[PDB]
Amino acid sequence: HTTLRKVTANTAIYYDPNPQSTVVAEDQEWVNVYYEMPDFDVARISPWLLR
Amino acid sequence: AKQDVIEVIEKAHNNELEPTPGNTLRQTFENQVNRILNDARDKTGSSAQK
Amino acid sequence: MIIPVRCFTCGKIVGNKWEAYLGLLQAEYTEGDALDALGLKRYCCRRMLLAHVDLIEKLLNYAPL
Amino acid sequence: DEITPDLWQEACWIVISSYFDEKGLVRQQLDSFDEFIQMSVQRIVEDAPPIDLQAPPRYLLKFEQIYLSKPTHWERDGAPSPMMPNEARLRNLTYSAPLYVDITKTVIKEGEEQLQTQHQKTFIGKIPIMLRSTYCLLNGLTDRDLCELNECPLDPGGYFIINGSEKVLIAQEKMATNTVYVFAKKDSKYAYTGECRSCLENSSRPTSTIWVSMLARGGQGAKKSAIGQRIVATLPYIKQEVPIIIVFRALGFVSDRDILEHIIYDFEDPEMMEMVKPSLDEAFVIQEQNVALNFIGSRGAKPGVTKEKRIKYAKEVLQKEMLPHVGVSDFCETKKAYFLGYMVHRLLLAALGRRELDDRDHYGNKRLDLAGPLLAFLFRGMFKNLLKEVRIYAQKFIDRGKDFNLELAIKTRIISDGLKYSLATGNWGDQKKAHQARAGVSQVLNRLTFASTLSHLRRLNSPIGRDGKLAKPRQLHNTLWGMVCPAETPEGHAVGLVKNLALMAYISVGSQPSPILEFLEEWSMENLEEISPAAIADATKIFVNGCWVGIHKDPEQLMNTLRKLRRQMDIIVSEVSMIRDIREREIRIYTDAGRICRPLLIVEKQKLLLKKRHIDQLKEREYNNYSWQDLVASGVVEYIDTLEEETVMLAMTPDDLQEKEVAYCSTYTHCEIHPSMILGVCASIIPFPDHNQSPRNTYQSAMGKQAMGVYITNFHVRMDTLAHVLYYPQKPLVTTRSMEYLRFRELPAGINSIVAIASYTGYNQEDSVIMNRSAVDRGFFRSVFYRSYKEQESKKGFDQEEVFEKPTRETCQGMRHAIYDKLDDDGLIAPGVRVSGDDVIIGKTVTLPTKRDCSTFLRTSETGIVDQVMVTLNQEGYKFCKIRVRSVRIPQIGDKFASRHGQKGTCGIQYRQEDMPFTCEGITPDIIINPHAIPSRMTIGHLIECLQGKVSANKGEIGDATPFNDAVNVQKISNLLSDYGYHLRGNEVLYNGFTGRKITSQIFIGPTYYQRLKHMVDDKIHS
Amino acid sequence: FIKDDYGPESRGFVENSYLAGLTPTEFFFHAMGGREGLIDTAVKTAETGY
Amino acid sequence: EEDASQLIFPKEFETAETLLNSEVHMLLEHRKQQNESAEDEQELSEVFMKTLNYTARFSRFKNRETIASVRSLLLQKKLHKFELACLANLCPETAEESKALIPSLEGRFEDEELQQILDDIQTKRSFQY
Amino acid sequence: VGIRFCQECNNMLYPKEDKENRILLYACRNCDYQQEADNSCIYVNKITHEVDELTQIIADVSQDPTLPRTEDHPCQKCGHKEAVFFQSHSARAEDAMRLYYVCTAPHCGHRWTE
Ligand SMILES: [Zn+2]
Ligand SMILES: [Zn+2]
Ligand SMILES: [Zn+2]
Repeated sequence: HTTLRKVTANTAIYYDPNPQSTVVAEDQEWVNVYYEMPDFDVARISPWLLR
Repeated sequence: AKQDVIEVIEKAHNNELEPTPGNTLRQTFENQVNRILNDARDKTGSSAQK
Repeated sequence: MIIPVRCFTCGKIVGNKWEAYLGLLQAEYTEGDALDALGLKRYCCRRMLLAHVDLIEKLLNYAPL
Repeated sequence: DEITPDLWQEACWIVISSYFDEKGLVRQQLDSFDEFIQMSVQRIVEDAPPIDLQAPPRYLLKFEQIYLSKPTHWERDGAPSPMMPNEARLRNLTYSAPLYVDITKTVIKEGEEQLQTQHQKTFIGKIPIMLRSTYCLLNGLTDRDLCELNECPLDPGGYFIINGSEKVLIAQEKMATNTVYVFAKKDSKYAYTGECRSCLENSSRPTSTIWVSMLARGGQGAKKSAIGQRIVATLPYIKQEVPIIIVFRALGFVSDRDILEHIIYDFEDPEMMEMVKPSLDEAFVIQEQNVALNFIGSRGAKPGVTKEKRIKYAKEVLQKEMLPHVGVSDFCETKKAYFLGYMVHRLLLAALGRRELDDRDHYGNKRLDLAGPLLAFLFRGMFKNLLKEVRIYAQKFIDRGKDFNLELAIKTRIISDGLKYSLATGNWGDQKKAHQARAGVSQVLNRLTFASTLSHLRRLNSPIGRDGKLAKPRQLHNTLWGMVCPAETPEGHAVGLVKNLALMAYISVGSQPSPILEFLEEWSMENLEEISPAAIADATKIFVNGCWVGIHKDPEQLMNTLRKLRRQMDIIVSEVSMIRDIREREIRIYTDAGRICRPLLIVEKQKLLLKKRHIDQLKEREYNNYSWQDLVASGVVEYIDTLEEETVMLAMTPDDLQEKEVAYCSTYTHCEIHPSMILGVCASIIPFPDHNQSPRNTYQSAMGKQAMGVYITNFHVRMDTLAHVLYYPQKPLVTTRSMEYLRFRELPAGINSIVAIASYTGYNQEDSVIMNRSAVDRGFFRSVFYRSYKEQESKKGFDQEEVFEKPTRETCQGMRHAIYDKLDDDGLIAPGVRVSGDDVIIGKTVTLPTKRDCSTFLRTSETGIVDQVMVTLNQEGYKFCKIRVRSVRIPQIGDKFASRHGQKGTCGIQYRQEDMPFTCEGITPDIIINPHAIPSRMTIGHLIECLQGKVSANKGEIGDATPFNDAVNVQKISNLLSDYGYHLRGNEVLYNGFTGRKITSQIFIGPTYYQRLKHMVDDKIHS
Repeated sequence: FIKDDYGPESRGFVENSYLAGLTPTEFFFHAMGGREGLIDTAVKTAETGY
Repeated sequence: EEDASQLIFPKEFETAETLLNSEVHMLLEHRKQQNESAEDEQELSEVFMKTLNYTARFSRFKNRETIASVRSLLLQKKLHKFELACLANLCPETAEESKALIPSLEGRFEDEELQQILDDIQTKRSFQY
Repeated sequence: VGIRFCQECNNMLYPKEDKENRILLYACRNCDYQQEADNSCIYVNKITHEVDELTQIIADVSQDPTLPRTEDHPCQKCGHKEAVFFQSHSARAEDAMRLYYVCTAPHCGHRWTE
């Protein structure tokens, strides 16, 4: 039995005002292409994150 | 045996020692040192019997 | 309390040797040299004199009834 | 110049000789009692609350000073005749001294006229006096004077005589006070414990403990999970756990930033900051200080009916009940908060893992309570009750309007009987109080052997209750090195709970921290109240008896100055210890009593401070006005406690630190005088304990106490229920250097024996031994036995009373069939009469409403001759007598004999000299033991001791039994033996007594020291 | 022993036989090992008898 | 024909509720107080004095709050009334001790849960010093 | 990850988000004062917590006599041969085995790991 703790390295709660902001610079390259498809984006999205 | 233990300690000092997949570094080091000391007692003890 | 009369091992007399043993110690003689003078060749008898304690000395300090 | 290694062996033992000559073996017992009777008793009286009586007429009674006189005996005449310690034992009365207190009363009757009267030396009561103490009658007396008083000069004293019974206060280890400890328990609902029991100086109020716990992450909730882990602190008088943050608000730090300032010293570090964030959420709603005080008082033990009362109760609890040691006044809010923040800060380090959890078994975290500290707590019980008795007695008098005489108010029985009760039965406290008592302390002193008596006085007890239960007192810890003997421990279920103090180690008597506190002020030390919290980030914390004195800018310079003062016997006493926690920037100074520490040679720049000149003066220690205290004055040797030993480097011997091919450690701070001092009284007498197995060394500690021998010199004068004295107690052929200090050489408890290890006739199994009948007939192991019978004729009832007279068959109606010719006209058997079987030795009858015989017969059927008869008057004044029956026990097949190490062996069979296996020279071994014991339940030291004994006897020199002396070796001993025409290994050709043909195997024979154990067949069968 | 020492002598390895004699450090370590056996033996009899 | 180990005893005692040694001391104290001062009567019987000392000596709790807390804590469980006072009066150190002394507990109590109950009693019982 | 105090009452500034300007600003509750946050980060949490111990090691351990000293590894910015070394004191890193070196110079206080 393995939990997320044993497989996770670090976690943080970042703030992004708009969905396209992605204040984190490193992940901006890959999140953009994935987020192009409006999956769950039919309405407003909270500016919080649980990366 | 004493020199071998120092060599094992030196390997762990420099991070050269690699832990076994079934154990951690701290426990693995305690296992390797124990065998060296345990083996010496048995080998020396066996020679005493002869 | 006091030196035994004779060696417990063989039976050689050792009580009489105690008086001479102490006298020889104060005469600059070595602990083992005194035993040879008294004539204790066996190590069993030398034990009775070399490592003996005379407790009666301290008991005699107390006054009697 | 310097001590050469070839001379260090003799030099090291010389300094140890001076240490015991000046300090002694019972210095820890006497010192604590001296402190208790000199300052603690005065402090209790001085610190007593004022006595107030009201019902216009106001009476204020205060105790000015306490006067203590030397022990005296008060008979019916009442004259203050001196009471010798020996007289107390014979008369079966407590050895104690009167206690006198000055009482000054001020009375005002609302007439604007204040007048007072002086009561000089009010007979408050009496205090038992430890023997050989400052107030004892045998202090500073020469050996000649002690004999005149029928007291053994070699007896170290250090015990209390209660009702004729010698009692020793067993030291009880307790968790150290004014110290912060963080422990991890998996059973509690919270992850970590911020336990810190805080108490003022010696004791002004009962100890109060607060646990600043931290809730575990295991629990899950809507809001609990979000904040996660929060700190909760439980107050001593608050049933529920209140957040720690709210406490600071109650102190006065309303601002939230101030809370973080006191807890978090390093704002740059964010790891600790995040941990404190959740704790603020619970306390956030409480912003005002008054609300915080209201919040705490809500869950108080006795909440007030009105709202304002809740604030007052919380104010008193935090000010007085909480953290009494840091501050007791009303202007210590800043000081109290800083200590509270430190406890949280200590918790944060442990929670993050950057600080190792405190060790439960660490002796630095445990304090030892001796007769002084123990009796100090007891004295408060009676004194507090004494005020109540005065108050209650005066209460009925005051309301009536008439003055009350003090003579009736003060109760002597409570003070006298209160201390005497527990010291006799062993149950501490007050049996009236509805709580569980403390048994096992103030035990009957073991006078079977001198070594046993010394061990009992230095005996230690592990903590009981939650502290002991949680920890592992039985297991041997590393801190015991040089402080508590590892080998010595009773065998059984209570194994490791009871231990013995190390020979050189002693427990700090105690001192006032005021001189140390004043020292810091004149230096760069700055108090917390002056500095801002930001200055604590870089500076080092200074602690004095657990108090927050204040940080210091430079730790290195202050400690070097502090160390110099300690070595110079300046205002800082050598007893005081300073601890430098470098990894935590904490400097801890402890001055309270109960700290176990041992002397250590100081090493500077890899060079001993002890030079040849110091040893030269010690060699002439007599008639030169030079003692051990001078060594500490010169700074060559100081004392290191467990906490300071944590950060102090040690060297086994100078040879280790002088030079090495590869430098193991180039910075040595202290050097041990000799490692053998770790052994206790019973372990010290064992040669080659290193060669011996650990259980065998522990086993000997029990056997050594059970060994029979001369316990003291003044045995004839005293009367003891059990006392075994050996016919010929002979000092061993193989003796240890430490044996001299124990005085076991003067009073040994065994007789040497030429032991041949062979299986003769198969009459000795693993647990057995074969003796020589002829040797016993010459006095090989014979010993005397003394049993004291006591009886008193008291007028308990007016109609019926006891009397001493011959129970004649006619005048007496009820009697038991026995011979009564032994009794004399006075009903007491005169000395010199042989008594055997069931015989009356003292005549006593009761005049029931014709008299019924109630005499005392012999306890057993052993045949003995009465030695001496004593007739006295008990404390009640009734006639009281004691008689000692002396019997001679000849060793037989049932007696149990035990070597100095190994399991005791019963005498399987006794053989005459002819039947014993004689050697070529005609030396029949006195004792034959089973060779099959040596492998497992015995040690090679027996063979080595035999080899040393043979060389010692042959060469006429007492062998050295130092455990760690490289000079003595098995090969070296063998070479010496070969020079005297003997086998190098000690083997000899033994001719069998029955058949003269040579035995094929060459037996190993040597003079091994042996001792006779108290366990004898005659006692069991005669019962 | 120096801080953070994992050598044979530091951790309780006894390289000296009973005949030769144990070093002062080894004696205490030997006592610690023997103490555990005595405690186990004391409780073993109580539990086994039950 | 009655045995405490098997929970067999006269049916009359079933309705009765057990009392703790410390709690009984309070009841005896209340009886003692009124007799001593409230009414002028003969001195209390020797039996009353004997039990008063027994309760005081073995009193495991200081005040009513500690007694009530333990009573409430044990009431939440299915502990039988006979075991309620017996467990508190005995104060077993560990779960193993209680079952051997109290055979009934072994029937419906596990080695783990009961241990969490005895240790709670330890936190409540107050020591002299 | 850090903590900031307001200038009015010096109290905790919990993270708050506004729906009008769509900007995260650290706002106090009791006092109306609110300040914007430029870090745009609320907090971080390292599950493995592999934090370098060099910052934790204190430079004042050079004078420690108990800590072993080795001249094999000299200080980087001093050249002094003597250098005190020891293992990690953190319980979290107890599983790992590593050595941390500190310059023995009186005032350098340099910490490095090989
Ligand atoms: Zn002889
Ligand atoms: Zn604010
Ligand atoms: Zn440097």
